[PDB]
Amino acid sequence: IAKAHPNFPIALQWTGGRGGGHHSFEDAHTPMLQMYSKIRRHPNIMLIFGSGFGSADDTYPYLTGEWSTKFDYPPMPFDG
Amino acid sequence: LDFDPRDVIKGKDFEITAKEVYDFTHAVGNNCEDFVSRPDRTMLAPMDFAIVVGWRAIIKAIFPNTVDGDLLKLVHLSNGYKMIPGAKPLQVGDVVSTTAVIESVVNQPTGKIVDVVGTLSRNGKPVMEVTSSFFYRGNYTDFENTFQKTVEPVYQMHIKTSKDIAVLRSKEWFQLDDEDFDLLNKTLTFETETEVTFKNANIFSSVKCFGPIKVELPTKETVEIGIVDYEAGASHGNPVVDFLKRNGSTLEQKVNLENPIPIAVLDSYTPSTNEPYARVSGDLNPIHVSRHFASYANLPGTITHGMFSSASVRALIENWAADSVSSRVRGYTCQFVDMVLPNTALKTSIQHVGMINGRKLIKFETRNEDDVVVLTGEAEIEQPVTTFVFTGQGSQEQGMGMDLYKTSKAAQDVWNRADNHFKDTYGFSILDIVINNPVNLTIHFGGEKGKRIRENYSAMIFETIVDGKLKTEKIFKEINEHSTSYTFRSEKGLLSATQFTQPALTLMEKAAFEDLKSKGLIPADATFAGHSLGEYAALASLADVMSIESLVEVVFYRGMTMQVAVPRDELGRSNYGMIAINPGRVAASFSQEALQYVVERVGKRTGWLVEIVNYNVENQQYVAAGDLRALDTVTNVLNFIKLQKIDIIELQKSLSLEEVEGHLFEIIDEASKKSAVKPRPLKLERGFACIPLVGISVPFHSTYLMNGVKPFKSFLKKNIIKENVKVARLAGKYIPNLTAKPFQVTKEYFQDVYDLTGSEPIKEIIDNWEKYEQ
Amino acid sequence: GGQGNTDDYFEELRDLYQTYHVLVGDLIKFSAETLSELIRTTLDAEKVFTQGLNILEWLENPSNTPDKDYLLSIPISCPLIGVIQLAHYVVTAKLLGFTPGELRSYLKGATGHSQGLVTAVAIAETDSWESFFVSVRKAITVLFFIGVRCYEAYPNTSLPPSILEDSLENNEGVPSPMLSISNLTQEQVQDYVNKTNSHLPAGKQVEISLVNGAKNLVVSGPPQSLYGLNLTLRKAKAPSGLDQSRIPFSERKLKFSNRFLPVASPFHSHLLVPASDLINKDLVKNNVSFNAKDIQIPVYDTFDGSDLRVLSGSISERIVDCIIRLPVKWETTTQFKATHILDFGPGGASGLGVLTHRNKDGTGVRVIVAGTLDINPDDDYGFKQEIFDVTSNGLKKNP
Amino acid sequence: MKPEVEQELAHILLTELLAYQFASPVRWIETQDVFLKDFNTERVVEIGPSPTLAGMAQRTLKNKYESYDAALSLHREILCYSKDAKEIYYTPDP
Repeated sequence: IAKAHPNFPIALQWTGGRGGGHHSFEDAHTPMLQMYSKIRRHPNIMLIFGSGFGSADDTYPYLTGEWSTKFDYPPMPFDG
Repeated sequence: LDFDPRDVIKGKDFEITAKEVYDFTHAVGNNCEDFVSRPDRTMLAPMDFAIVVGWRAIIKAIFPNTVDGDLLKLVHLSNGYKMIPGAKPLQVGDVVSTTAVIESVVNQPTGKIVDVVGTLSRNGKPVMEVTSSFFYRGNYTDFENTFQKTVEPVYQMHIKTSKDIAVLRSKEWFQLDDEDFDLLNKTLTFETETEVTFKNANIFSSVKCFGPIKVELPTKETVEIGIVDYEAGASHGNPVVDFLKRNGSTLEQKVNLENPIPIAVLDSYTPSTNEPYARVSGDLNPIHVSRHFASYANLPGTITHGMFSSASVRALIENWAADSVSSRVRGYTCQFVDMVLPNTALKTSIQHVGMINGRKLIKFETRNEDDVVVLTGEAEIEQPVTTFVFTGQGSQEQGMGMDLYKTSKAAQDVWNRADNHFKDTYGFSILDIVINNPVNLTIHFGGEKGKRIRENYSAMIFETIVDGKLKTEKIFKEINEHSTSYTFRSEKGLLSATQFTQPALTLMEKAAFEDLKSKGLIPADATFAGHSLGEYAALASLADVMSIESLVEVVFYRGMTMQVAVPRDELGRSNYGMIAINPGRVAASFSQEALQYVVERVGKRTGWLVEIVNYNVENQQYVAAGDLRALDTVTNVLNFIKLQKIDIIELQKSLSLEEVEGHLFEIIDEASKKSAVKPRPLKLERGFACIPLVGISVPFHSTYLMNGVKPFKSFLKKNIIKENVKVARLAGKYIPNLTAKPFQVTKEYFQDVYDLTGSEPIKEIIDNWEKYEQ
Repeated sequence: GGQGNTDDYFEELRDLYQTYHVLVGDLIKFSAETLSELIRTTLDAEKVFTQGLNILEWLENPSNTPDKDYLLSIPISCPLIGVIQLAHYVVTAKLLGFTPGELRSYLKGATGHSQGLVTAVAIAETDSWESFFVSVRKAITVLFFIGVRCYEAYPNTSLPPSILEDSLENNEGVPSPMLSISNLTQEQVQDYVNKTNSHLPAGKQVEISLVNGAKNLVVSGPPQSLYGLNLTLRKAKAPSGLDQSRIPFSERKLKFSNRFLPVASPFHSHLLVPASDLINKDLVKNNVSFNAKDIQIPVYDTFDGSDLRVLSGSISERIVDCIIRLPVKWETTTQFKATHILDFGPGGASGLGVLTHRNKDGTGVRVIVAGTLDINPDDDYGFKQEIFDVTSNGLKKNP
Repeated sequence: MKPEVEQELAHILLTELLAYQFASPVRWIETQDVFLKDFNTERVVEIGPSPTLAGMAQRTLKNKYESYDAALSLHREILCYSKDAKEIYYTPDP
């Protein structure tokens, strides 16, 4: 989509089955952990990450990429 | 050149070095990554490398002055190696002593041929043999020092009449150790060798034909009886064989497969030169590296060494036909046809055709770039490490094998010889049993034969170990000198009766096996065993311990003795039986000792008989037998504890290993009477874990039957013979079901069997074992 | 770039003798000639090189070229890899008028994969265009003797087709002394090999040879043993087209690919230890010896990732011990800091820099291809031209 | 040793083995193991009318000898005279 419409923003409210309501199987991290790059090659993507947040402490890493560290990955901070 | 063409040639001891083979191989193309590994190890060498050491002797035979010819137009016509059976391949540390002798030198019109044979030995043991066939083409008339010698196709003579044994005894070369012998219904084999000195291409001048004459036994284990010794002069042929061609037949150990099957059509490349080989083999023939001879030879040029081609193709094969193991190859020959030149590529075909002595028979054919043939031959290559198992009772069914009994002469020759013998001894053919399982079989004791047979039935005894008494006890009690008949009953059908299952199973199996043997699918190093019944079929098949007839006599005696030791109801139903068990189902934790803790308890508590009699597969299969009123109760407790999944393992490990005793006593003394109120005609079931065994109602292979062996053991000592037996086919290859260890003649084997059976022969032997010291 | 990245490395020389002939002929001549000289001066190498090593005439007419099983082998190939790398170095140093010394001066450091390492340290001593062929010799000799003293320490042996064919339908190819595993860690395979070895003896035992990534690993051993491992993996496969989309994460089967590399001998194993000593002689038999003072830039140990100037004694010793006996922690060595990377190594498109990027993606580092002139749409890395661009187009920066 | 005294001794051993083959349970576990592991067979043939040992095979092999059989490139093959007639006669057509 983005590649097809480069200038229109696009928000990915990525989220894992661990979120209420409808409930995927995939884990929250791994597909992010392995597609963040493929994403950032398109600046029209505003990234957002849910599925299990209720505070600042619970998400700040996701804001500063720290999470990807423990998985031996470059920090991958999220846009929202 | 005063070599005696008739004498032997002595080579010289040659030690092997990992360097020389590493040189050879690369001089060849034998990249089989098996012949070489880390140095400093005993690495194994190639069959072909034998040439390397036989050469310096193989050809001292063709130099002699009596054998005149020009080494230039000389030709290598063929070459073969035969790794003699039982001898391993060869290694680096293996020093060798070679020997060579010319078998035959014939004088064709087109020149003169020689066929030489070399034999190699390590430590005095022969290791392999080698045949070679050259040709001093041209023209020669020196028949005086010409001769020939060969082995013949072992002939088979099947004797049915009596006017033939006379024409035989009419003979002068058909002499024996004792003319007394009986030569009717006997089968003879003639492994004769012929020698001959010529004076013309056809008109002989001296003829020897010698060789043993052997006889079939009821085991068909041939044995020597007499000797042929035919002597003659001025012959024009060989009679000793002509009287066998039409009279007898050709026991062609070979057999062609039904539908040929190609393996591959590969390609290789000659070297660019021929010097490396020439250095390795010691074959310094200029004909392959120098050009100022090949032109002296009216040749194309510096051709390859044909033997290089032999080795190239043999290694081309080993990888493909033997998946790159060499020890398998035990025979390989090749026939050179025409010659080739370096830097040449080939279409070498491969094709599985025949079988011999349980090993495969391949042919090859090397086509050129013009797709013309140069090499052709064959290879005797072992089969994988092979194993034959034989079933037990429970697999029977109708038509079993009779589909085959119409097909393989080798199997009908068995079923007949068996039934015909029964009919003549006990009065029933199974070929009217298997085809139509009847419910009842009545036996008539008619005239003389009838009496013969009714006593055959009453001449047997259920000896039984009580008081130490070899209790002379009657097998058939309704029988008597005043009787005239008898009846066997089996509500489903007598094939459901161990009385008659055992023998038919043994038949079917033995028959299949001897069909195979007719097809040469059985090695000598193969293994064999059976499951509680196939042991006898296996013994016969592999080792031919005994005939078909004594075999089946005793299997019948056995089926009965199994039958007798339990009292039965109206038709033959009793209160004992057996059951199969899968620990895995009751619990994935259900160990082998779980079966113990669950069976010993029922046994002690109900005082009834239940005992694991076959260790089939661990944690997955164990079969027990004994009192049904206790066996199905053990079934009940298992079907209860699985729906409870009380892991007797978690009992041993959660409880001290003795409070478990009272806990299981409670469980089981409850479940028994919960389950012991069954009626007399007890029915068996698969609940959760255990499975019944119907057709079976006797708990054999448990101590309850220890008493019925001396009867047996004695019958055995009667039927079989220490002569027919041959350890050669037992050591390592037989694995008893009693002793799961391979049959071996040792104190430790004897004590392994004894300490668990506790019988006098073992102990008296190990006491007198020193007879071993002759 | 080391060994085990492509199938036709020799064709990668075509261009250099076809394209850059004017610029690399003298060098390749020097190399091939010193090589034949080694073949002769040495005692027995004349055997292993069955079809010889006259390479120059393998160029003008590929017909004169042997095939892989004689051309893909180590004692015939490894030096050719080294020289390919050296040529991809010289062409640039020239196109910039940079003498080797001048060029080296520009870098923070260097390093190499399984074998390329030597080439790297080679550079570290180059100063001129005439003090060059000396180092060329110093390295090409090392590769020659390595490939040789190995090929006999563990040669190739034809494999029973009973495997060859099954491995094909099994999604694999011709076995080889080393196998690559994807999507899987270093502990799982360690367990698997502990098992597979428990059944087997040392002389057939295997071991992890290369920690390429953190999930892209490589092990070494007898093709037989490696195929056995392959099957005790087939036990655990999960064909990528299985669509486990409808089963939770933890309840899924580990799917991953794996295959043999076009290699001819098991580097970084115990099998080849016996040859190590043998070569430390063949070198001092010659005059080859590397020194810290002579290297101006640091190079790092594929094993420790530490510098070599800093080292107890001889260097070439630690070098070889890292090529044959020890594995490579491509990350422990790549712990350095930079902005740009470029592999003269073979493969290029499939070369080492690719997977390095695959590890060095979110770290703010840019890799290129100094061996091929081609295009990557995503421009996640670059190629040769991206080196010479004097414009801002050349100084491209992934994030 | 002396072939003949040994012939006799073997005749005996065999005799009593077959005799007490009546009550002593069958150590099929140990056999199924030894001849499968100490001799590394490639072909086991269930001569019989119904394939059961085959069922008893590839059920102890897989269950206990999978790591082992893969460790060493084993094409362990199990056949029955009931069904595997061409895998045993070597008479298959394409």
